Amino acid sequence: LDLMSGILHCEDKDYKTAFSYFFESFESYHNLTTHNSYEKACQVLKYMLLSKIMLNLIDDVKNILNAKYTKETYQSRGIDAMKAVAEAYNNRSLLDFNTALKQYEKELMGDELTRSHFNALYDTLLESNLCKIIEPFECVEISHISKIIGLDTQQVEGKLSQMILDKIFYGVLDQGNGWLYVYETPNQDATYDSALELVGQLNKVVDQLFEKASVLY
Amino acid sequence: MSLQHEKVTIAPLVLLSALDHYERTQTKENKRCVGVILGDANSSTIRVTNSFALPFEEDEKNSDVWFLDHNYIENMNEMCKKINAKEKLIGWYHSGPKLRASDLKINELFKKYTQNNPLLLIVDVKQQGVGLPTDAYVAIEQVKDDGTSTEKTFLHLPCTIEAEEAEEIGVEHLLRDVRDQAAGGLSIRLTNQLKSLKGLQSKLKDVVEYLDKVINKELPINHTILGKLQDVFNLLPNLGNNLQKALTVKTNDELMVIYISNLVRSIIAFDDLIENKIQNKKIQEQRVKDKQ
Amino acid sequence: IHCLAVRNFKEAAKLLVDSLATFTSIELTSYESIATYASVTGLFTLERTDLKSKVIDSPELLSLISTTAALQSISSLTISLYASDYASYFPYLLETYANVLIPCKYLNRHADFFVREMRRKVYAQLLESYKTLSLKSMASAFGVSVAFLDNDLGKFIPNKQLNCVIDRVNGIVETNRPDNKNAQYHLLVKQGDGLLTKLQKYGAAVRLT
Amino acid sequence: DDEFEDFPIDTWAENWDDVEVDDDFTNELKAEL
Amino acid sequence: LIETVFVKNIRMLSFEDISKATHLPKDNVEHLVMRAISLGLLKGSIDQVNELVTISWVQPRIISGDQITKMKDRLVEWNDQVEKLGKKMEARGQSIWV
Amino acid sequence: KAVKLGDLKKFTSTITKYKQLLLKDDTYQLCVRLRSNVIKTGIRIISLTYKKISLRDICLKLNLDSEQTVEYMVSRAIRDGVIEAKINHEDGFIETTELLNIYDSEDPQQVFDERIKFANQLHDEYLVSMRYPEDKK
Amino acid sequence: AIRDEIAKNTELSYDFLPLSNIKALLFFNNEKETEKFALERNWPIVNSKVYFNNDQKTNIIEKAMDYAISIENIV
Repeated sequence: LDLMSGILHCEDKDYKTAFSYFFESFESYHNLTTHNSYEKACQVLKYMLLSKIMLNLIDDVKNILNAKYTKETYQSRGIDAMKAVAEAYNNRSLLDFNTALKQYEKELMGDELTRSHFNALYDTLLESNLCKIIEPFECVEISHISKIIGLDTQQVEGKLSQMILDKIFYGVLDQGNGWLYVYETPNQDATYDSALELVGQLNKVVDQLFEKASVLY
Repeated sequence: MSLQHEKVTIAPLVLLSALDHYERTQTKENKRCVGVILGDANSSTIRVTNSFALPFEEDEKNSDVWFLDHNYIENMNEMCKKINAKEKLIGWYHSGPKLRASDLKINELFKKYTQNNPLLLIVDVKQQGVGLPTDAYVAIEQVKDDGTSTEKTFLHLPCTIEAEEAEEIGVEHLLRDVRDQAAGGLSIRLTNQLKSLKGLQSKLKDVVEYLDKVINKELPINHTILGKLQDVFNLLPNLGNNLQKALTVKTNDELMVIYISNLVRSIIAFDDLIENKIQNKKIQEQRVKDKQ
Repeated sequence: IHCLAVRNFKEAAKLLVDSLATFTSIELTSYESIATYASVTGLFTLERTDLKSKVIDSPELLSLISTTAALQSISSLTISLYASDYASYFPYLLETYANVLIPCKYLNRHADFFVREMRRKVYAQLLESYKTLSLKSMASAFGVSVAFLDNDLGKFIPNKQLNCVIDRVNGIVETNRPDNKNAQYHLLVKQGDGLLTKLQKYGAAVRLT
Repeated sequence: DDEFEDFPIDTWAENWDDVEVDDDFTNELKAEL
Repeated sequence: LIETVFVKNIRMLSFEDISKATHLPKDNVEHLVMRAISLGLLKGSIDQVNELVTISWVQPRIISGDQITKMKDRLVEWNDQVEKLGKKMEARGQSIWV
Repeated sequence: KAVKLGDLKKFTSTITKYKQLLLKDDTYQLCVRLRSNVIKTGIRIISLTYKKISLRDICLKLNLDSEQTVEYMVSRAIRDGVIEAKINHEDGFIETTELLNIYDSEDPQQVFDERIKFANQLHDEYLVSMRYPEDKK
Repeated sequence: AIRDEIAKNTELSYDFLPLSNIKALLFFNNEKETEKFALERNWPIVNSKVYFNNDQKTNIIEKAMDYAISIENIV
């Protein structure tokens, strides 16, 4: 029940509750030992690690991997695959994640939830890598970015426009020859917003005060 | 050796005792008056708290004919310790008006009685000055500014007059006829600003006069003073460009804040006027319907 | 509903988006029309993040999209805007204008206001990312003639609604990035002037009395 | 209280801009090609 | 380098001027200023795309008699400016200086 | 409306139509002087939305005549405050510059000074009116 | 008056204006008078290519002091 509640919760992209459910299921399956207890423990380990990954927390992933009994007997090549995906997400390298997925596919395309989630994970990793390569640049060339990421110019341009519209990095794309001017985040000083809210409140105070003055008139 | 000469704090009692001493011994012109500056030390901020008279004597002659009683210092020390053991000798003061020749020489006499480096306190007892009439001068040894033998000379320290609970009460009572207790905040801050500007002008004029003296060779050439002046010139910012734009944008923001605050004040005055008119109308109605 | 009626759409967006979950007031209107109004306001006001979490993924709308042609058209327009489907955006906008705004009551009086701002929103979305877009490329993307696009875009620039300057000699639509400090200062000056005039009038009224 | 008889009353024998309408632009001539 | 900075003045410089005044090639001026900054002579910052070496506070030098007159005149001008500003400030706000 | 659109034909039509009503209010003399402002605002519209615009297109969008008249009007306009632009005779293009950021100069100083003056005098008369009920208290 | 008004207008708008076009812009008739008029306005005539080239209150201090005075005088 806990395992499948976590499974259904993962479809809602909420992972803290999913992580709690998966950890309880893993403890329950680790206590007893039947013929199918090992398989259930491995599957729930995969599910908890998958749920943990999309909310970063890579150090905690390492801690769970280095937990003694988890890596004593419950350690397996599938958990190796998932930890490789974890470290690829840590390094924020789409090439590393793609290599890990292609090499260790047998442990990851199965458990349909894992693959359906890993599609969005791939999108997130693409965005993160496009964020990392852009950080040390001001006027990077689109061709160089495509070479580094290994993607195509059109797809890179579309993804860049999508992230710019979502305000992930405050650069401005240009069609001159493939330049990607990168600008620091704007300031929008809080003093003026506070002053405007003050002005509205004082307007309302003026109307109320004049209403109070009706008895005087 | 203790380096405690960063800050000097004087209670008003020491200074007023200095003035009383000067007016008591009937010192005429050119006759300096000297006493001891009992206080507490061994911290960064040297603090002067109590003083007493000394039988200092000197003829206006060869600087080595100065006379001062040795037994009096220890005799006062014993009685003051009996009264309060928390006040220890931390040097001496002279009744101004400015540093004399024997100041370095006589300071060594107080070396044994004092524990740290003895403290000199100049007191403008006849009040020719405009700022604080007190300044500290700790005798320290440093290399000559002319590239010659290291000299043990005096160093000026920033002296601030500050009172404790015991003496603040008396100071506030005594001058409770001239101090403007109403004053106002912004007005007093602006007055302080103007006083600081006038002090800057006075110090600038003094420096100009000293340079005018040195070009005529009435004084020798000190390379340390000239180097400090050149550093002052180097540190002078150029405004009349990026700094100008930053200052302008900050001033504009700051004026906008001022505008908002004035608007708030005006609306507060509006409510006060409305309430006062309401109360006046109620008072008029009260008198009218109670008379009739 | 009242806020949506009198040209506000700001509070209306929030309250209608919230009310999609708890709507027991069937005596005002059917649930389908409430969904239509909420989708319209959410599209018209919300930013590219709020659209992703309030109008395009809401299960209440997801279960009801395939139930009414008006809802289908509005949802298609919203998903076209969010998915950068700039090719068919204008025909979808015309279909929504024909099927969702004029037939209703609280929206038909605002048929012009909603349509004008939709073009502004799509132009802002297109010109936020690019900085030296060509007029020919823009016209091809929107499936319109270049001259018509220039005529349409010449209305949002003078009022400083959009952010660009049209270089007609070459066709470049080079972008201009403003500083929010300037706009905030102008807004504050205007609001202060209004409040001060109001206060002076009220004070003149009350001091004579 | 003044009647302002010098200035006679003239005899006769949520909104800002948006006084023009775009109409049906369509522009299907682009779709023709 | 130090004497040319102190004579030609100018908070900026150029690679060609340093090369001509130090006889080094225009490619070794950079290392020269590296040594100069590291040893504490100056506190500037290099710029190679456009050779515009920027200079800030320079190591002090013993001041001769002639320099006193210029510094004295600059002092006089500064003091006169300060006095004028003080006079204007005092005259304008005499109603609140209490 | 005619001024906001900056169209001389509509302005002329309105002036001719309501001439009697405009003179009966003794404002027709003032209103005919609006003709220059129509040109000024038209040039402002076609200069805020065109970084580099051909002179022929300026003439067409202004409903006017051969290049010389447009050149004269533009040269008049740029030195009359509005249109911080620049005309180059090479190929008929008015390469207008950007607008200087107003929050970098002394104009906000003047605006805020006027506002502070008004608020302070308002509070002063407010207090002087409030003071009488203090005796009436 | 028309010519000097046009000269004032042109002094700020055109940069690097050829004199041949100036001759017709200023409504003149012959080049010599155009050159004389340009010399009167002190425009350089380099290769017939005219290059035009070309109290209220103390800021901060006066305003701040006056605000302080207005605040404290009424008190």
